[PDB]
Amino acid sequence: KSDRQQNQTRLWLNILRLHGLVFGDLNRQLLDETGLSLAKFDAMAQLARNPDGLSMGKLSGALKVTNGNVSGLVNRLIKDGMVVKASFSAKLTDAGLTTFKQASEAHNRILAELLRAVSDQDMVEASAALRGILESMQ
Amino acid sequence: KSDRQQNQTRLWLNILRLHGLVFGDLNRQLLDETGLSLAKFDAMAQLARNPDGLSMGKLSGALKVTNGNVSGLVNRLIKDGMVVKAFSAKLTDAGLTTFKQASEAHNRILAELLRAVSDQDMVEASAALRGILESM
Repeated sequence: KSDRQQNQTRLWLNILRLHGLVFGDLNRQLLDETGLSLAKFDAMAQLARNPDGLSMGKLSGALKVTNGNVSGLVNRLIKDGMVVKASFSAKLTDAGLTTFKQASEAHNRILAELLRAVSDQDMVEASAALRGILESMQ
Repeated sequence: KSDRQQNQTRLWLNILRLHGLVFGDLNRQLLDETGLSLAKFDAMAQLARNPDGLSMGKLSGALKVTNGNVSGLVNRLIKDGMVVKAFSAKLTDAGLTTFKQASEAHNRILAELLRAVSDQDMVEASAALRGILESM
């Protein structure tokens, strides 16, 4: 293995470690506090940003967590009374938007708590490097 | 709102985004070349490291791919003949031959996804990510 292959192995394993450590706890705590999944919270965030409504494809395209069988994810949200159901454009119910703001508060508190020992410098440097990686992947 | 809160959001969205960009394609391609998914490959890696096997709790705690179902995963690997019940699981001779071929494929496919990415960006991300992980 070259420096480069070793660099790549290491990087991806690190992303997977941080991703897993944050996701499992964020998800389990968001559920306990709010009864919302991270996958659910994620979908609602795209819709709260877009109050004119989003189609299944554009919603799917905007998700930060991959899938949820997107329509099956939307189906759970409709049954929960978060997304309106009277091709489909998805909008938060009035109560979905109230829940979203409370859940948004909870989400950022939980994340802050998970990262509470993490230094600003490490976060700024990880982020500037990951943005560089992303940019060059186009 | 605060600077620190923005940096945490920015970091987490970046992690999600790079994981999303890599995961789909690496999984899809690894499947077509080897018959293995990332989740399967990841479990076999932990087992590769521990030749006598691992309990379900230890395996679960060692998986780097976020799992909702370690028994179901192990069970699929047992139907494949990759893993045997040693409850606790063990890599087979076939599982170890497959895992070795499958690493080459995995590494080459990851290399292709990351083909435009500079060594410097990778070195600095990984150093910062280790800092973060140790802190936690």
